[PDB]
Amino acid sequence: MRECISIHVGQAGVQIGNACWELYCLEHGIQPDGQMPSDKDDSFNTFFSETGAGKHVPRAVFVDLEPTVVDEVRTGTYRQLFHPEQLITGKEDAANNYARGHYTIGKEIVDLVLDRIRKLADQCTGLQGFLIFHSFGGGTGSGFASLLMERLSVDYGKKSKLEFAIYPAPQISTAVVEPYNTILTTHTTLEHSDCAFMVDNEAIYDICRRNLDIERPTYTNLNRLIAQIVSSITASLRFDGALNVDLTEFQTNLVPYPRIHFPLATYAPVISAEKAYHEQLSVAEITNACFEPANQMVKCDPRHGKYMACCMLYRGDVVPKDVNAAIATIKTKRTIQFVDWCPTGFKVGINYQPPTVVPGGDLAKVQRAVCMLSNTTAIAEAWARLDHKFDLMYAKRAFVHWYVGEGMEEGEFSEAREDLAALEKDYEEVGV
Amino acid sequence: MRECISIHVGQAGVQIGNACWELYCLEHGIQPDGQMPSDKTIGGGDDSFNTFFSETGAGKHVPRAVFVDLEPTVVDEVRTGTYRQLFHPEQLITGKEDAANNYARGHYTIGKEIVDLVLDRIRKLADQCTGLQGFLIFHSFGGGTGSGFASLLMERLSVDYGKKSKLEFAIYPAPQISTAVVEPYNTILTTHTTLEHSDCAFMVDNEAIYDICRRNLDIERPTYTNLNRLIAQIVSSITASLRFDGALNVDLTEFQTNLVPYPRIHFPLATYAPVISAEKAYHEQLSVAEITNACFEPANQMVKCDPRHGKYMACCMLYRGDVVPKDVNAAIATIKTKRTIQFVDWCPTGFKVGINYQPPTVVPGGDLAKVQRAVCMLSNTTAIAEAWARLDHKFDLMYAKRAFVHWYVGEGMEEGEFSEAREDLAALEKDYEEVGV
Amino acid sequence: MRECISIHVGQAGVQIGNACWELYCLEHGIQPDGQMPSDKGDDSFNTFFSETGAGKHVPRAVFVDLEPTVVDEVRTGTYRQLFHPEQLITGKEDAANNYARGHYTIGKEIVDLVLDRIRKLADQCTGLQGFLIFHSFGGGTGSGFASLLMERLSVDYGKKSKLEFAIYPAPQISTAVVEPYNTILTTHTTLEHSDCAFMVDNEAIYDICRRNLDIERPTYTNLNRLIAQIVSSITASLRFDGALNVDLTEFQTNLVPYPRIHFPLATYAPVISAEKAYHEQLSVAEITNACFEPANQMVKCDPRHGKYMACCMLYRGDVVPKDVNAAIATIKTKRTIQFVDWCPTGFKVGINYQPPTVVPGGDLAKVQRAVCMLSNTTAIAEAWARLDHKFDLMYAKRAFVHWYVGEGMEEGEFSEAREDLAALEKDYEEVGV
Amino acid sequence: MREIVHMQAGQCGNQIGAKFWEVISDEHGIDPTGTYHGDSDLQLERINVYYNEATGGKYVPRAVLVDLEPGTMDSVRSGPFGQIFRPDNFVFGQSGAGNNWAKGHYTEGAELVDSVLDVVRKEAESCDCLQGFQLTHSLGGGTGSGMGTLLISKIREEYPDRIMNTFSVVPSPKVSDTVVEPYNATLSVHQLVENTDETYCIDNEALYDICFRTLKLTTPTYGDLNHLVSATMSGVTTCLRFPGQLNADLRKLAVNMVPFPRLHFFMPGFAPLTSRGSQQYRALTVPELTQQMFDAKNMMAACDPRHGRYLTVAAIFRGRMSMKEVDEQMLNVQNKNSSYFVEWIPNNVKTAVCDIPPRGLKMSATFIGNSTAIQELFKRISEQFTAMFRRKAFLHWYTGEGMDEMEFTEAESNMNDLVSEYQQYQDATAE
Amino acid sequence: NLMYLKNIAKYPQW
Amino acid sequence: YKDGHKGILTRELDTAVEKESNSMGSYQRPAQCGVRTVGRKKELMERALYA
Ligand SMILES: Nc1nc2c(ncn2[C@@H]2O[C@H](COP(=O)(O)OP(=O)(O)OP(=O)(O)O)[C@@H](O)[C@H]2O)c(=O)[nH]1
Ligand SMILES: Nc1nc2c(ncn2[C@@H]2O[C@H](COP(=O)(O)OP(=O)(O)OP(=O)(O)O)[C@@H](O)[C@H]2O)c(=O)[nH]1
Ligand SMILES: Nc1nc2c(ncn2[C@@H]2O[C@H](COP(=O)(O)OP(=O)(O)OP(=O)(O)O)[C@@H](O)[C@H]2O)c(=O)[nH]1
Ligand SMILES: Nc1nc2c(ncn2[C@@H]2O[C@H](COP(=O)(O)OP(=O)(O)O)[C@@H](O)[C@H]2O)c(=O)[nH]1
Ligand SMILES: [Mg+2]
Ligand SMILES: [Mg+2]
Ligand SMILES: [Mg+2]
Repeated sequence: MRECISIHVGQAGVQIGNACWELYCLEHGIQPDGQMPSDKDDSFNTFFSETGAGKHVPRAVFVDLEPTVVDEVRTGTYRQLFHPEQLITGKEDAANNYARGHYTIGKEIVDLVLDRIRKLADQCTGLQGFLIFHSFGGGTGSGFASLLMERLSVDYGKKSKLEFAIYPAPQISTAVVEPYNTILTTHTTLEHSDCAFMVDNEAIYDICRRNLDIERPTYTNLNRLIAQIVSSITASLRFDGALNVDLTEFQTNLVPYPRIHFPLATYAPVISAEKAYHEQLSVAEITNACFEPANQMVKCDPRHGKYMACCMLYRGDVVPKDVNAAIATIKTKRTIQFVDWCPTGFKVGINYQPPTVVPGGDLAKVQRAVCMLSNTTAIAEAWARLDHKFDLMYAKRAFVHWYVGEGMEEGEFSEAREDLAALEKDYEEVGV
Repeated sequence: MRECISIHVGQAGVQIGNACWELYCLEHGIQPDGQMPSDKTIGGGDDSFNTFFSETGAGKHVPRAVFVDLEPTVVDEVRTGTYRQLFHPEQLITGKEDAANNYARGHYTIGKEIVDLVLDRIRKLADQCTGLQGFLIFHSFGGGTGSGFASLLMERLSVDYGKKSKLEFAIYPAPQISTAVVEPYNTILTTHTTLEHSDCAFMVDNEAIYDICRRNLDIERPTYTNLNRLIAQIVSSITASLRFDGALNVDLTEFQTNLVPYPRIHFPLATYAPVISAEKAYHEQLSVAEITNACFEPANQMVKCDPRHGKYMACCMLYRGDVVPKDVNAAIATIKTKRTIQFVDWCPTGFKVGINYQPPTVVPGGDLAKVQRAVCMLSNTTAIAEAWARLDHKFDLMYAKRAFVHWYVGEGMEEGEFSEAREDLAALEKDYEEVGV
Repeated sequence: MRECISIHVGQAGVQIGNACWELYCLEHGIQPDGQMPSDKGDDSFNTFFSETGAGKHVPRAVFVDLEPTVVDEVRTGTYRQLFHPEQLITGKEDAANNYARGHYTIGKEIVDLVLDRIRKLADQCTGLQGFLIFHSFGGGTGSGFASLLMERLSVDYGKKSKLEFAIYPAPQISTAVVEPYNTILTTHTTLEHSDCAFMVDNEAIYDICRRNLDIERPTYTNLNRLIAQIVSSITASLRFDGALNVDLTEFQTNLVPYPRIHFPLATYAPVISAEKAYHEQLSVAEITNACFEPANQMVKCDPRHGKYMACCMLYRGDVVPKDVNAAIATIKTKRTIQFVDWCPTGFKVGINYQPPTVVPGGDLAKVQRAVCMLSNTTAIAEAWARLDHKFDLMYAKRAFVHWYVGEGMEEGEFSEAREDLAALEKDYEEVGV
Repeated sequence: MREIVHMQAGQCGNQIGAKFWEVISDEHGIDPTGTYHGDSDLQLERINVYYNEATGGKYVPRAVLVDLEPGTMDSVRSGPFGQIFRPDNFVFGQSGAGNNWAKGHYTEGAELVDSVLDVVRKEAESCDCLQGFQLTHSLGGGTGSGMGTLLISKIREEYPDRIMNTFSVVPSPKVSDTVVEPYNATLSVHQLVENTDETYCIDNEALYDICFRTLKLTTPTYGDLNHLVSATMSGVTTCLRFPGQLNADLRKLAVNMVPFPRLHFFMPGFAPLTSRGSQQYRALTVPELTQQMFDAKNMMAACDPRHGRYLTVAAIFRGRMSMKEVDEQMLNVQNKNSSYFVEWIPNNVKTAVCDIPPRGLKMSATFIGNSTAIQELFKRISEQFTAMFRRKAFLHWYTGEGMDEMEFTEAESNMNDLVSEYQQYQDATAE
Repeated sequence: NLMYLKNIAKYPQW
Repeated sequence: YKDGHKGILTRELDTAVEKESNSMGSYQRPAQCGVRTVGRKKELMERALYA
């Protein structure tokens, strides 16, 4: 009954969707053609809808403005799983341009996208949330997801609009107008989003290089680990457990003030199958593994900021006794700084379902797992980094004629800079 | 005993007859030679075919079709086709020359001597029947035999048979797609002379069935065979209640009295759901709510006029398959909650619901998927006034310069017939406006 | 009662008046003969018309200029019998884009006769609300003669509210070279005698008609139609009944802080294409947001660089005061709509029941709701700054001054106008700080 | 389903495109007779970007071969992959441009241009979503430098939205080449500034240096030069042609590489590049590919990039590689050569990854560079222009076939403004 | 022609 | 040699062309082991008593 609908927008979103729907099919025992294998349940209802003959189509919309990636999804092994209309593709992309993805090309696609969202939400009784997977890098991400969230905020009401973002690195960059796209998206999704889980490709590279022992990793590994994150988020909506934390009140237990919906993330039974079973992974061990600056999803040191609230989602044979024995030992550390106005700053949810290993991946089939989500003040450094880069280019009119000529008032950049400056002041007056 | 006579006239009517008699044969198990197959023993006699066929005593099921056209090509193709044994030889009425896209040539000339033959054939097919319910007359508004001869035949049938339900299935001209330049003249004249004789006139646009087959069927190049098969599905969903059991059966007379408010607003809009292909029917649930919500979608109509520019007056749902009146009423409640679907103020209960138990039958070699439930939407909207206005605008432009009038005048139509038809459709538009307000 | 005199001076004023009186007749349905349609308690036309005898409503307007042919389309057109022939005042030689020519010369021979016709209209006026003076700041008879009429009416009629509809010179899309001279020469002599001046340029209306109307060839005609819709949304409450009715005597005291800051900015919403209106029923909160967007402004001046002083909301149609309250609350909670500190409460709403009237053959569509926001923002100092900078680098090497000197204006009035507008800039800076 | 239409103009353009349609037919499995002798479905997945479907299994290149002479057109028709072109888009004159910009632009080059636009209009309206236009020509020639720029102007007037890239061969710094070389180069680049979206400057002596030193070929050969240029274009358009981890089409490259509109003069590169006898001796790792890419002696426009700063760098990698190594390699080169990049734009590197290498190679990588070092090219061209403009030499031909001193000075001042803005953006600091 | 070159140049120098 | 030199870019003008992209090479059919962790007689008795 607790359905949840996913919008994978952008090439990054489509690839992460291809990873996470593989993970969801593995978790719920769904073959790639959409069938259960014989019989030997309702946990598939949050992500799949049973047709009537035995076929389970997903509650996903894969939209991208350029071809070949939706086409590669259509050609790949998950071909008969997806409905043909929910794989929306365009002709010409935005080509790393917020103006192109928001004002010119995205206008003739958003109508069909909203029609598909209307059909999927009408085929839902008790919809919980919208999981929007996009990249802040630019194009079909930064701009078209902004337009989609604006239209969703106009159409729907208090429905949850959780986003997953591929927020850029301090050093690693595969684009030049990336700070422009990020600063123009964090202006317009800041009044339209509910929880923004930002991950950083450089940090995932360090995680899979140091912990998973892969010196030659790729986007497949990155998207599979992000898939593990989002599966740990949505496991409470589908699997029963000791304490269930759903999306409608995760926001209530996480974000204190409305424009601070920027938590980090951490998955930390992240060890390869070679090391794996020599170790004795316990609740306390994975808790101090999560409370580690080197294990975070974003290249920002949490030791430079305070923790406002945290939410741990445990999975497997985990018990509340060592859960709240571990969080007390966490609270009695000098390094883990907490803000003064939140004495009780932990919310945990224990789920009985063990994680599902991917046969072809790199995680070990562990008995227990934990997903930390912390609303820290260390993301203000990342905001300051993008604001410095934006000022450094925008001081001398770099790369602005593309946006202006494809149709955008020049004051939009100034308004976005004002909004991010106000966000920095919000984080500063929270931290003090 | 439940009996209905199909009169196909014009090339469009004959080809639609080709596409629907194959569907009737598939539904009633008649293999194309006109005989029931062997090893067909069953209790009850399987006597559901009397609405379309008539058993002869030797196992041969001759149909009740009045295939007629003025030019021998398409009718002779039917005569030499696979249903050559099936159709009676004195039923494919053919002429020497066509009316040549001319209402006057179809209504006052060479059209008017096969009238007695076709009326004698309708008379024989009528007193063969015992419980005759309606005449389904299939033609096109493009012109020629489909307009002039159809109009004159309906004029003769009105004074020959009385208050029998003469249902019309007409190919209305598309707003942009066209085949003839005298289509406005022919359509104005035939609508003026059949406004007082028809009972319900189901018009369909070729362009509308074109983009339905382009979008929903997901095939790039359909043609008239596919369009006529879809129209055949429409007629089968209309007439299934006279031959199959149902929880709520709606025959033609109950249908007409629950559809038309006044005896000039008798131009309903047809819609079918689902019209989906197999590769997407394997994915979609296709429940009652989905098939009802697909009917009110403006681009899913069969006449190129969106119903958002108007008001619903009376709707008729004809479901087929494993559908329940509870789910039907839930769908009706959802439709009445929908803001863009607005009903007229003088009709609170503007819905006529009818369920038939028999699921729709798919044609082998067709493109429609094997679905277990379906719905036929038959609405009465005042949004057809736009189509009437476009046709009137084209007629005014063509009659301002008196182009093509000499053909009609020479073939025999009086010049004042154009003025009378113009005033009649102006009155019809005024009636639509005063009903809508 | 509650009569109002319209004075259209210059070619732009005459064409705006043509569109305006067409809209007025279609609102108060009156045939071009001036009769009534045989009667389908209604004296609602009495604000702008006068019943003379047996159904001969003549407009309370003066079409005055110095150059012919342009009142002659009115004299020879479809509205040839509506206007009283003495109101249609023409001349023989044009002022020809010269403020000194229109002020200290040939405009002197027409001011007495146009003042006589103004007096004859005001004698029939039993409770005159004020004058609506329609012109352009481009130059000539719309500049000099309008300024002279403003001076003479301020001398004669006392306070007698004198709302001044003006076509401000558009920033880039422009057609005259002596506009930086003529506009500042008008403002220097109109600043003390006018009470509230609606300036609306041409380039912003061109952008509005390009974007919202979805059309590629609008001419001056539907520009004047939009200006007619603006003036109808202004003076609709004096002729139609509504929940809140605002006259031409409170608009000044609600948007004029000091007796120099009287230059508000008029916006309209929802301006919509006739071919595209059925898609969505446009809501009150949305159309207030559309007024407050920095793209629907009818002057090319983005208000995001100037704090608002006060606003008049002018809801018209199917508007509900709860929708008004919610819309103004959302606008106040928005951050890019920053108001000035000394004016914490900064609105005045007026709700009228009569919906706007669509003109057949026009570009707009029938809407059940509309609103005409007018804000007296501080952003217009940038338009004054660019006007003064044009005037400075044009008057640097004494360009085109000899024409004005030969016409009669000496050298000192240019410097006086420049220093007066510089004092106006200093007043805006002192208010904004 | 984006479409690129190719527009070989001039002898140089025709000879280069004859090798271009060889490389992107052997990368798609298309034989000279026009059928599909391929194995993977990835070759037929996106073959419509360059090939119109013909009757049967035939595929016809979407290219308009334009020349004012029949000689090189007959050579293209007689050579390999010469029977693959349609025998309708063979538009050719009967007089010749005589290596004259005036004869190409205001003479019979403007007479055949009506038929050229007719053919281009037909081959562009026979599409569904045109990406744009690809013009191959030489700046120091006739109809390539003249009528080619006229064709650019007409197409930019007709379709001012789609991409239009010009792989222009720039005249050499040394030797002499043509005698009206810098007049033609001047009058071509003056129309290249305000009409094209991106221009790839290719230098024959840079190609000679690469062929003699890296490939160690005793005979340099125009066929080898055109093969290098063709491989560069294939590496440019491989993101449209084949899928990958991180796609970046021509418009994305233009967005990420063109900061200001009159700064679209690029310096191309393609550096899987070794001598033929040492190919099996050398590894093909990502850092070594990056090392060969970021080299001044591998550059293909002369104009030594150490003599200035890079505005932007674009790198398109065709192979089955790791994004971690690619990102750390660009981070490493940016941190090492920090003084050779503009500080006011951080992270001056655009990354594209297409996981289909060309046939034979296992990992290729191509290089595009927008830098201030290209200002030396226009400085030299303006130097010879003013040197033979102060003496009034070889201007009588231009005045005879129509055009004269004032637009000569317009072109010269246009390059002076271009050089000055390149120098300004080289020497501009942050704060 | 040098004075015309310096007259029509957007960024004149030397 | 006017057409060019064979090789020059790659020596092996052979071996056809590779057919596998990254997503189709990685996101394959997930194979599961059938190593019988439960027991044949326990399985059979479970299904029999369940039925
Ligand atoms: N984690 C992860 N990030 C990806 C992946 N693919 C692309 N990205 C990110 O996406 C950014 C590039 O922008 P895109 O997301 O591809 O742009 P887009 O959303 O496709 O829109 P366009 O630019 O118009 O094509 C890079 O900075 C990457 O960090 C992926 O598979 N996994
Ligand atoms: N939907 C559909 N329409 C058809 C079909 N065949 C013909 N038409 C319509 O018929 C019109 C052409 O005029 P016809 O109906 O053939 O004329 P006619 O009835 O044969 O009479 P004559 O003109 O004398 O031959 C076209 O505009 C079509 O819309 C068909 O198979 N399906
Ligand atoms: N909105 C609008 N503005 C107009 C119209 N006609 C002229 N204008 C404006 O008027 C300016 C030119 O000044 P005019 O009003 O025509 O001059 P004038 O009042 O007739 O006086 P003279 O210049 O001496 O003829 C132009 O810059 C236009 O912007 C019109 O029909 N509508
Ligand atoms: N790279 C390359 N350059 C060439 C080729 N053919 C000619 N060129 C160059 O083009 C210049 C002459 O251009 P030209 O062919 O006369 O142009 P056209 O008159 O338009 O045909 C010479 O300086 C050559 O260096 C070729 O096959 N490859
Ligand atoms: Mg992309
Ligand atoms: Mg026929
Ligand atoms: Mg005038």
